[PDB]
Amino acid sequence: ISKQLPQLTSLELQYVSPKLLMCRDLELAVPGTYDPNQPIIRIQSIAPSLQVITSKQRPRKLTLMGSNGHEFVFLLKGHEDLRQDERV
Amino acid sequence: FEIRELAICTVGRLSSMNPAFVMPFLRKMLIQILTELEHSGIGRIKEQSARMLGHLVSNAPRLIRPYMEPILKALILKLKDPNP
Amino acid sequence: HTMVVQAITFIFKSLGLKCVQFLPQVMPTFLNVIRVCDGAIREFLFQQLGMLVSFVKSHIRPYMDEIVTLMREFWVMNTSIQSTIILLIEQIVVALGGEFKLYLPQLIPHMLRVFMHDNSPGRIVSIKLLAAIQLFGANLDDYLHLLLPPIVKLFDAPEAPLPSRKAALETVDRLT
Amino acid sequence: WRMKDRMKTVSVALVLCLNVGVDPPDVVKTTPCARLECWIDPLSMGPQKALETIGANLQKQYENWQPRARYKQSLD
Amino acid sequence: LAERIMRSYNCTPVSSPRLPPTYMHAMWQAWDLAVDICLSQLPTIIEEGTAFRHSPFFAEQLTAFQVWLTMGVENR
Repeated sequence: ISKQLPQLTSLELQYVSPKLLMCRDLELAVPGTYDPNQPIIRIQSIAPSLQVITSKQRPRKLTLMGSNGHEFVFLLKGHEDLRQDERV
Repeated sequence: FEIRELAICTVGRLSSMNPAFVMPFLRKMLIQILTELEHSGIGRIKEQSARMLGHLVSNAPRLIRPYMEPILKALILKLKDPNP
Repeated sequence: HTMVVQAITFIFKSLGLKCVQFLPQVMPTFLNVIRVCDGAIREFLFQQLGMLVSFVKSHIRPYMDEIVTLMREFWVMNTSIQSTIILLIEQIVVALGGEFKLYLPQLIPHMLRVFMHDNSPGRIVSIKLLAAIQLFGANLDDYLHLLLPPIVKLFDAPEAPLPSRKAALETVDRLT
Repeated sequence: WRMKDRMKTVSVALVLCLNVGVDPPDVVKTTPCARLECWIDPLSMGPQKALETIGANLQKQYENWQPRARYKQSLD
Repeated sequence: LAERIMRSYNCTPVSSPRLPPTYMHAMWQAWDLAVDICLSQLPTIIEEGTAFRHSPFFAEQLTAFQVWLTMGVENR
């Protein structure tokens, strides 16, 4: 697996999780985007490819498509808490 | 054109005696007729294509039965187009 | 118009096959310009677009449908426009090759109408279209039954000029 | 009608000058271009891993027709 | 098959013993007909899960051979 790991440059949805690749036009709003005054930007679609950053933690680069038509790129952090960053 | 109609009627009449030699040739001719109807913007050519298609339908029901849907769809598309 | 288009064509020719990088920048605007142009600039723009497609070869596929749509819209009985569109057709087919068969049926009605009625002196437009059909090659397999009877009537009609029937016979021989 | 002799393909040589990840200077491919070689996308699994996988897959494809042969693969 | 497919993309496969062209042979029409007949049942096979009926291609070919034998007394 140590030999295999560097070759894992990019991840496709059909392999890792076809459930997300199935997701289309969800009422679920884009995370960290809901506002009581602004109109709800619900998720339109998820890009099939995620470009994992070649780092020590190997964070993913997820990109969502909003109902407004604007992309929203996110970083999927693994094995690290985010509540502290939330309070910050 | 009339000789063509008679020949295709005769060939379709023979589709049961020698299916192996007739059904592929008739499928190719059906494809050519269908693309003629779809693409040629000529009244005479489209009329001849429709007549040949009718003869093929009359004479070779077995060959056309699997292909009933695309032929019907093409005829419907022709009907929706804006010669008697 | 002519100045900027000549400059663009010269730059594309000088660059060679690296000119593909500038396709997204130039192609949509160029197509819109040809759509909105008027007067004698139209044929010059079509000729320069043919030169551009000749330089671009296989990379012109994404814009090929829009180019075909423009050609269908602006194809008329005018001899000069027909000749320029025929030259553009020849450049397109020598650029694409196998993939041209996808867009050929759109262009088929215009060629059929040209064959049906052509009052050009000596049927030079028909001869040029015959040369283009010769250049078509294997893409005509799925539509030979359509283009062939026009050529048959062309080289069988006694009233047709001798050079036109010679061109038709040569075209049939080449397609053979 | 008698068969004069029965020849057998004892060994198979599979030279794959694929050059994964680098395009030859002669041909400048389009941005989509063609990325399927032996039904494998080279860019998905890295250059050397893709080269080895394509070699093994091609060996399997040839074995589908001639299972009994000595297959030796040369990769670049 | 490679020659027939490559002809549609302006590519001519070449063999050391020059084979006469075979893309125009009528048997390819039968090939296309059989392929279409066989794959027409795939939507029902995968989704509904019907029983795959065998293609009648060989039966039709043997019928044609019998028809030939019926009149094939002469050394035609």
